Amino acid sequence: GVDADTEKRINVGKTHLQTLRNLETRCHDSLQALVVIDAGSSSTRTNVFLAKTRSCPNKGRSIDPDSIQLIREGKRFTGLRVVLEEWLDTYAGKDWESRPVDARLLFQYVPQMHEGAKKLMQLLEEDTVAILDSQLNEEQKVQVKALGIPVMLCSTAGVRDFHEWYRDALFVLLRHLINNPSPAHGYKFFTNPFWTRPITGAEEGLFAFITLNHLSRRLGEDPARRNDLAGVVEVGGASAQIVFQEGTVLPSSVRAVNLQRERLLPERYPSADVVSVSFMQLGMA
Amino acid sequence: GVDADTEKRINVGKTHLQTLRNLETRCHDSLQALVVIDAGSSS
Amino acid sequence: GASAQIVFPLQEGTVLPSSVRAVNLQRERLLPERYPSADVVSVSFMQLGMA
Amino acid sequence: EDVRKNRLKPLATYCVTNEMQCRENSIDPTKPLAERMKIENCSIIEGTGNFDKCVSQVESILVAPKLPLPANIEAASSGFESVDQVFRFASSTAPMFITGREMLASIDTLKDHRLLRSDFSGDVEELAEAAREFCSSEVIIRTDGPVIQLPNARGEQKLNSLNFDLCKTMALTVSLLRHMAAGENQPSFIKWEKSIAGPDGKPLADLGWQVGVILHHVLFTEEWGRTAYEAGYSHNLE
Amino acid sequence: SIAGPDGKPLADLGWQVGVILHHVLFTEEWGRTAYEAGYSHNLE
Repeated sequence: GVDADTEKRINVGKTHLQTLRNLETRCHDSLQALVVIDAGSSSTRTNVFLAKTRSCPNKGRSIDPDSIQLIREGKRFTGLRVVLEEWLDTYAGKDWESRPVDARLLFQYVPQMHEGAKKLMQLLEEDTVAILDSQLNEEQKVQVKALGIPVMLCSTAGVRDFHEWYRDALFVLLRHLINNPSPAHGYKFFTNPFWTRPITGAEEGLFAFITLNHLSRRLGEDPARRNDLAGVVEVGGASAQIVFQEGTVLPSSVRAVNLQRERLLPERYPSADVVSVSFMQLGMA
Repeated sequence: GVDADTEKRINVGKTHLQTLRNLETRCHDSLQALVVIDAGSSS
Repeated sequence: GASAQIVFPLQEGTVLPSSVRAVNLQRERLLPERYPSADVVSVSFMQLGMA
Repeated sequence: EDVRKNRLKPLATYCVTNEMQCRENSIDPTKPLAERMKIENCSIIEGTGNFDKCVSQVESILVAPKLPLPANIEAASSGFESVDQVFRFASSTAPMFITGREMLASIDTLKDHRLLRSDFSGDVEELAEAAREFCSSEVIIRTDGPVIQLPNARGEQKLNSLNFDLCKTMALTVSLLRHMAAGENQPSFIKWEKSIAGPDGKPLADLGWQVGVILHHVLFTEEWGRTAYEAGYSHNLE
Repeated sequence: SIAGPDGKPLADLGWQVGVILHHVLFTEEWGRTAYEAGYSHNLE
């Protein structure tokens, strides 16, 4: 009767405040997108990833490592090597490969290198948005856009250094193109010299080792024995890598690569001393 | 002549990269708003 | 007498080819973090030593 | 016939002992780019079809060369000059995963033709026995593309731009596994994978450097929060 | 009100500026709540 009406009405009002007080204290999960541009000797393609962010009070925002999942890998566009090669054929002449050409004289054709990089970046932006619009639902897009999308364009082993200034300056122009995207789509793409950078064969092998152990659930915070990690033998297009008992006497000429000291893994994760080797001569091409 | 044209063209291209490299390294200033609600016994 | 040594501070923003490495005093635990960071070209040659 | 389309271009471009090491590997730096990669006094390449001779050549040229390339010591590299020296002084019992598109196809082609058993053990001699029969196959011109005729009626398959050079990769797999077995320590298991399945049964991401690049920025909670959230997209704003 | 370097006061006297500063001055804590979490925290 009157007692059952009063007790339930108070309970609804009490549970209303309990839910409201919990929202302020408890951690909130938000979906975030991550872009990695695979720039190689053969092709430059986009890779769109998804991750769950944990927003805790006084703690900040952090990505759940196990939540990292690839949605779609983009189409194969012209490689960065060809972009600069065409720039050297038009502004320095086809003789550049054998005949010596002054690097100082090519510094006047800088906005022309910017236009060449702009042509590729617009296609990479178009491909990324096409994946984001087709793979994400409407509620997902609200979380993805508001947070901002970090971009990691890396030029792997196969792209030549050119031994001058061309490749270094191109990367400065690429970063500016990413940091200044089209406001039409709403996806806030951004980068910095840490994320967008050229990578070597030995570095590529180390990231391939971290990938393999993360997917196999081997790489984690809790130690099993130094963590029990599995080795990898990756024989790619341009370069081949071999990255993989305990406290063995190693020569002075060869150094055991520690992922913690080389700033590839944090201190909280178990120590990993690996044998990292990369050979260009064993790569497919 | 040709020397004055080449030296200036290189300088414009050199200063273009110098400005772009500075944007990545230097600190950026952004305007932000802060709201404080004065709730008292009167108002 | 036995070996000759040449150690000097590295040029600010050098080429640094992957064949050679820059020796950081703080990273090699020879100097504490409170003292300014210094990268040097540390080389020793047995063939250049007096004897 | 193009200089850019030539497979020797990355080796020719890069080429104290570095000048001597390049010249001994037939890539003379003093010679012009045109004749640097051009094979001297050669016009036609003929296939003899011998796996054991291919293994010995892959061993003497690519896997264990007597005069190897510089192989410099950077912040990420260990320092070893070649494959033979890796398993000789730094062998580990830790499990191994062999990856690569052309590398995975070398095992799959032998499996589908019934020469290699369905159970992927990773035994060098079992892999060499199957590859010896496959690489000693005849080539005949057909109406619908050239076919690879296996000896003693084992099967047949279409010849393409990714099937003709597959036997060289088969010799690389045999030679690489031979050095692993020769070493002090041998891996727990030898497996071939294209992608690793998660708890749901389907893979979260493909194999390569991609996930490693994300993690090496993501895992550092403080640094990631400062660059991706504190600064964010709002950093590049006038 | 206290005049600044320009001659005109930046803010009025009271608890107002003190409340801002006691959150703002703590560089790490302010970055975690106002930038890392931000408005994106209260989002379903």
